[PDB]
Amino acid sequence: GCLPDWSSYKGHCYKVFKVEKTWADAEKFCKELVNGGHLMSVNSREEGEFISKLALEKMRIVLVWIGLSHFWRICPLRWTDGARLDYRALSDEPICFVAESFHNKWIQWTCNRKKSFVCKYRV
Amino acid sequence: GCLPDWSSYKGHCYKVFKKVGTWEDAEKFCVENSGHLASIDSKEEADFVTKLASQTLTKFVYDAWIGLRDESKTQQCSPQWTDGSSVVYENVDEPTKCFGLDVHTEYRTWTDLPCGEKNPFICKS
Amino acid sequence: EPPLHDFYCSRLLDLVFLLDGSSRLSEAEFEVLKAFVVDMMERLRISQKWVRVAVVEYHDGSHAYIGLKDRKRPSELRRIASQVKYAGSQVASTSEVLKYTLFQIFSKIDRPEASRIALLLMASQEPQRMSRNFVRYVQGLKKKKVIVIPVGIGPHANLKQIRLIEKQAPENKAFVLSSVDELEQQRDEIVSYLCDLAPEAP
Repeated sequence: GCLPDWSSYKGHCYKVFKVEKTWADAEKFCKELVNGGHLMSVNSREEGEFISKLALEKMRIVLVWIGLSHFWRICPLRWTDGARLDYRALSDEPICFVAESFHNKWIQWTCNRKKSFVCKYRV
Repeated sequence: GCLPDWSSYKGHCYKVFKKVGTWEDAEKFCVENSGHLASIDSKEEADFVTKLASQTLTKFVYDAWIGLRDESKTQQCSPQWTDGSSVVYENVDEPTKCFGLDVHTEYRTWTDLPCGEKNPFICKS
Repeated sequence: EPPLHDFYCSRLLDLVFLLDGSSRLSEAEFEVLKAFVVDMMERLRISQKWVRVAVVEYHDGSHAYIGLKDRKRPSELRRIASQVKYAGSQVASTSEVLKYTLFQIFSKIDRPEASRIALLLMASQEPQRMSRNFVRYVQGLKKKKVIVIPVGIGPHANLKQIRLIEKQAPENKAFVLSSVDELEQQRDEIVSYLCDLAPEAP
């Protein structure tokens, strides 16, 4: 299917890294690694379970960075009394996501904290 | 000014309730009192509700619901992935789309929280 | 007593081993855990002037087998660690143990030169009720400069609490292992990190 050390799954290739890097660096690492490569994105339940088995089985990894994050001034935050949120008493820091290879749940996690990850590219 | 059990300020009346309730319920009640969950505009009205919350919830072990939430149709709010993929499927263990005054910072910071987590709240009329 | 293995952290350090005592770990798994504590100790210059060691098995409450001021033979301590009785309780309150660590173990920083580290070996999740003051304790530690290294083991670890800890400071590097078997593996990567947080005897 794919190329050495990368596992193949439905037109895509995944490789788990134990190296433990930050979210923003892990993504940068997946890009300057493979042409059109990225930090793993889960578009189905079966794809997520494939990754977890890959990360848990051949590497016994529990947490991995996923290509999902955002800042609050990006979300549709609205009040209930009508006012328009301009006073951002919310940290500007971004939210990041890790996947757990046990149940496949996604958990918010501090971005600037090293975590093993998973890269993904399309053949 | 308002009801004795409440506190007036800038043409608005607030009050912190020790009794817990989901973000939903908390609002359904604020409305039942001709209002909504507190909303902050100025930094003035902010530290005010901070004191107001600080004075009432003297113990600091609970977060107080406010009137801010994430309208997002999705579990988490990121619409696109890093690879350009549209966020269709999700599996967030527990999405947090309802904000409340962060008690771990003395109610001065806002923290998103699980809507459904029974916390005390703040109403405004 | 001379250095058993080459890995021989010799810096000013006060390390506290907190061992999950819940039944989320079989008896055998607990032994593998206890074996971990011993291995680590075989890689530390356990002296009152270098690396002091403490071992605590927590469950409903906390039971200390070794304290930082226990001036015993380094071999005698590892022997104690290896013989740590198995509780198997239903709940292993991390809050209760971190409270203990903060209000008892490091109640007074009488060793200002050394670094304080709490290796929180956890394999379960305490009921949301005992977690009332969790953050307040973790914060208290941050003030006492007591680094807290959350080590998640098995599929029942808290993760939410682990994350909370790793969020207080970067020094609180977390480790999420698939099982106790991963203790043997990542044992060294842990001692290196643990060691690199301690000063250096001038």
